[PDB]
Amino acid sequence: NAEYLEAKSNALFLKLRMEELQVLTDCYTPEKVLVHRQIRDTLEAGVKKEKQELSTSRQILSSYEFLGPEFEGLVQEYTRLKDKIKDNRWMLQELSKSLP
Amino acid sequence: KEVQATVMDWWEQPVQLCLPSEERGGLTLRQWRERWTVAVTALQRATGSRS
Amino acid sequence: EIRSQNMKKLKDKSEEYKYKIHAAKDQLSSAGMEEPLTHRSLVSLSETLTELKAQSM
Amino acid sequence: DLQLKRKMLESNKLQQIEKQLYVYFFQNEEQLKSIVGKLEAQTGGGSSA
Repeated sequence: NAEYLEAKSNALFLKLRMEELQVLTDCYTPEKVLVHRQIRDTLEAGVKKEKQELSTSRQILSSYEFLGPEFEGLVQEYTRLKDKIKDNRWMLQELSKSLP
Repeated sequence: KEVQATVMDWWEQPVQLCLPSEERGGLTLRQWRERWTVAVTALQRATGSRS
Repeated sequence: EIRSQNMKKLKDKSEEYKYKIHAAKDQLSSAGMEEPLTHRSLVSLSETLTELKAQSM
Repeated sequence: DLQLKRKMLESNKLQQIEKQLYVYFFQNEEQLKSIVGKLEAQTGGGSSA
């Protein structure tokens, strides 16, 4: 009984493995493999370019962050004021077009 | 479970959506697939052939 | 006694499977298929590029 | 599950070609235009300029 159960378990495992390998042979034909290679090369070139840009930008931001919280408050205020001026100008332009 | 995952990859072929901005003949792959799907659907409507 | 007979059939089938698995491994190698060229590996690589553009913006 | 999906690919030739479309996209643009154009011409549409 012990021998029989062992033989049954081994046969089921080998069937499963055979069927897996047959599916992989159907999926990756030489033509497709070539395409997958082209796609890799484009993706790899993109990953490399973006990793370099991220590294340069992170280096510049680190120089401003060194001028303290007070500067950041000033920058926030400046930015708020520029945004309000831009909104008011935008409102004046829209009232002139309506003089029928 | 691993074998089931492999069967799934074979059926969906996910590698086709990996480069969206690539244009060939002035259109993206998606656009081409869409064109294909519209054409296949029009052919199936003409050819009474109710799928 | 029935199980002993069935065990003989199972051993023959196991030998048949081992033979088909070798033949399939040989066909995949001739097609130049490497691991990084798989759907799963290439998707994984595209997902890494999107993540990096988001970090750069 | 494998027997059902293999059968599905052997019966439907149009689905097989769909699955090959991305291959044509990266290797042969002319073929892609041709394969998609043949399928569109067959569908009569009178384009006005």
